[PDB]
Amino acid sequence: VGFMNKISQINRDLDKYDHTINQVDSLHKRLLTEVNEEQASHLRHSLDNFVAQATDLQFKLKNEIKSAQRDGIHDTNKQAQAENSRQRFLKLIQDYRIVDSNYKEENKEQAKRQYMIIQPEATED
Amino acid sequence: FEDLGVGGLDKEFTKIFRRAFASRIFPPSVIEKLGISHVKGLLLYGPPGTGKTLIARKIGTMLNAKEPKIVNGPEILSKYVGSSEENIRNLFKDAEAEYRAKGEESSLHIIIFDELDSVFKQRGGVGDNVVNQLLAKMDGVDQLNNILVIGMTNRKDLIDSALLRPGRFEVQVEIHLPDEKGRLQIFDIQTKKMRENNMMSDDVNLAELAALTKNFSGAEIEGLVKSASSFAINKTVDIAKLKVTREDFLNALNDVTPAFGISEEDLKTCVEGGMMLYSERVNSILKNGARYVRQVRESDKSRLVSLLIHGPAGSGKTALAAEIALKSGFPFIRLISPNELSGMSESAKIAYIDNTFRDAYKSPLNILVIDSLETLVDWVPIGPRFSNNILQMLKVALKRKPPQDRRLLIMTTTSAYSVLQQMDILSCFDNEIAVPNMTNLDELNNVMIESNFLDDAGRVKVINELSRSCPNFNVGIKKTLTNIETARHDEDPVNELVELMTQSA
Amino acid sequence: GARYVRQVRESDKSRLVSLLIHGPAGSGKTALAAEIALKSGFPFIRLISPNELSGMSESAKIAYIDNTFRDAYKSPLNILVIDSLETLVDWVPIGPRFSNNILQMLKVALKRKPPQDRRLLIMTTTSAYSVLQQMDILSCFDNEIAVPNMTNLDELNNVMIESNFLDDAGRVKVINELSRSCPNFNVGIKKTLTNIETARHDEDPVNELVELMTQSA
Ligand SMILES: Nc1ncnc2c1ncn2[C@@H]1O[C@H](COP(=O)(O)OP(=O)(O)OP(=O)(O)O)[C@@H](O)[C@H]1O
Ligand SMILES: Nc1ncnc2c1ncn2[C@@H]1O[C@H](COP(=O)(O)OP(=O)(O)O)[C@@H](O)[C@H]1O
Repeated sequence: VGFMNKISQINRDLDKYDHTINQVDSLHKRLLTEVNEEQASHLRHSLDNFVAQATDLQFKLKNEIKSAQRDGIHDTNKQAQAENSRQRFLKLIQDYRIVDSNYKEENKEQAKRQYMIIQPEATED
Repeated sequence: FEDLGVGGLDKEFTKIFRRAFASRIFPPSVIEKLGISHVKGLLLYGPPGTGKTLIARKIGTMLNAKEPKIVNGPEILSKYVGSSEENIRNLFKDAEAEYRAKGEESSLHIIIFDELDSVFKQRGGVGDNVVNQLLAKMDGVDQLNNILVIGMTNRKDLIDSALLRPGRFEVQVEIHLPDEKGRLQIFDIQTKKMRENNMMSDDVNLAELAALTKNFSGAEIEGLVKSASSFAINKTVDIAKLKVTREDFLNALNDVTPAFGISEEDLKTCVEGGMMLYSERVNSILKNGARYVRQVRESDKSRLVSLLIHGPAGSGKTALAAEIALKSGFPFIRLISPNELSGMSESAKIAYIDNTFRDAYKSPLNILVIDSLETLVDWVPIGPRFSNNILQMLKVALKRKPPQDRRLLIMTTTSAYSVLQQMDILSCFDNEIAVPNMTNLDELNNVMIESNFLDDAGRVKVINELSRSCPNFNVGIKKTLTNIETARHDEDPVNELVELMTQSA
Repeated sequence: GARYVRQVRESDKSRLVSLLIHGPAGSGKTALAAEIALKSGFPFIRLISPNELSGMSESAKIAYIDNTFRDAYKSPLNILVIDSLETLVDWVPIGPRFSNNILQMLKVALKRKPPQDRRLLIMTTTSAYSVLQQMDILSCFDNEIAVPNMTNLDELNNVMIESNFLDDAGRVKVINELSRSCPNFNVGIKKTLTNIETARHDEDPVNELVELMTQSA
């Protein structure tokens, strides 16, 4: 009965971790949109306080999934539960990677956009 | 070799003796029959305060040379035209005179330059004239083979290319820090007046003392011993038996601060507020740090690791770095923060940083921490503006593997993740730790019991009020601690603490 | 590379040749460049890298570079290697800012014929091909090698066996697991080596490495 409680804990945490990835995705897209207005431009940098928790949940799921798979060595059902958690966590990792890559590819294009043109009049010295 | 007062330097004397004196010891009949000239220059290099002056001095006495003539680098310069170099010329006069007069039976002369790179940079101003003057004379049209010149420096990679040719500065030698055997021998040599004259107790075991002192430079051991003896005698004032016991040694050892050792004081200051585990994360973070420390110490191929910790502002990030450092026991520890660098000029900052990098490569084992990045880089978002050069210094630094088997761990912290990716610097770092701030009420409970804010009634009521009021509590620890103190030293905890705490989240 | 070496050693007219090795970061360009250089026997070989150009001032940068070219003319056969052009010059994207004079110096230098029929070869490396196109410097070079990443599991197994990290069941387990865990696979060798070594110490079995290999891609 302890083990099933642990697996429920894993399930609930994986659900939040998915949620945070999706929130982060939105934070990306609106940071791409709005380049102009000063203070709100700074405001989307709260994405930091979305990234930190993603890392922490990653480290947690790391440790508890390792403990669970160790615990399930002698029971096939426990092992099945552990493997399901592994599969789902791997999928999450894949989602995170995809989001990161897409955002990197998009940040390059905006960078190319801005300076591939004649520029504001020359600096001071 | 070791009959004379120099401990730990063994290979160096075999090499130097073999190359330098093996052609001045035999009768001139033989070596003349051999037809070989004499080495006429020497460059030994190393960190300061390692005993270079001493070795240079003792060499002359071994050969029964004339008394050494001494000069130091920057003093050569004068501010009139061509006298800055006249001084360089003056030094060889007596050797010339005695050579012309006597001939081949003259007695050897010795000259010592100090801080050679201070003037003699690569050529191509006064500087070219100085370098020229030394070249034309060190080996000129007229033969002069009864002289020897010794060179002392810290940076070999800046001297002009021509002085290092076979004929001017033949033998290049390196002086490194003493090993354990070096420290033991150093103690043995230094404590000779005490030993024979019988004013050291029999309880002190200098081998233990040697083991206890790591990265001590070899000069400061003298400081230790003289301080300990002075301590003992001052404690006495009786002439029964003036004995120096281990307590003096322990006291003096505790007092002194080596140059290449732990800088404890600033780290203790960094963590002045204490480390209380108000939640579960703290344990995990510290475990991570310990893990990485082990990985550095035990491996062979991973001679360097870069580790980043980041999180929201005020999350208390730097303290964790200091804590991880202090619970490790490595010999070399230093801290770079904006605090030191404030007020300096740009060139000064780059110099400071780069010095602070190079020193570490010497020691076997090192950890090095950086306090904040956007601050050092001079970021300000409107425009934006920042200094490119310092950025490049750091960028280059964070890839340099230690030149030899020495080992290094680099720790750094920031709050502006987003900027760093937009900078395209993020590739420096292998692994990351995150530090989010508190979003719970029980955590408030843990901290306030640890701070002992008030009696249980106030505590319970405030947690109840914030439970019923603030549902999505979210702030860092800084404001929590300062707000708690403000409420304590103010009146009526509900009147402020609750209100402030809502106003802050 | 060997062909180019032979070509430069024996040809009356071809006194000067310039190559470009480019590829994604971590694909491991410098290693190849050094390997080409070593197996030629050319008597004068010397290297420029940001490693040496650390913490001096700009005038010093130019002076040092100039000297390093000048001395090369004074020998019959020579090879020079240049590391991370786009980094000697101080490229940083926002603005974008970078130093001009060094770029110009290199632009001029890479075209100069050595005097009296002496022989020179130049290799240079970069990881930012696009910006090189943008700055309009790409004219100077006669040819271009390309280095891609590793992209198949069998290659990874080759790497494991060269490291002698694998066991016999271990390779099967890891290879199959990653075969179904990752459809597309592309990473730099540098990271691969780092990963294998960090995996060799703690939790040697397949798991740590598997999720780490994912954690690379
Ligand atoms: N576990 C802890 N959580 C939070 N603060 C702590 C903790 N332990 C100690 N502190 C306190 O945090 C302070 C040191 O952290 P520090 O001032 O570097 O925070 P920071 O967020 O890095 O600062 P800044 O907001 O300027 O970036 C000290 O008052 C220290 O006692
Ligand atoms: N290896 C050593 N053995 C004995 N004494 C040393 C050694 N190194 C330094 N010292 C002591 O330090 C002083 C010599 O200074 P030194 O270290 O030669 O100056 P620097 O290294 O700054 O040129 C002397 O008192 C000398 O006895």
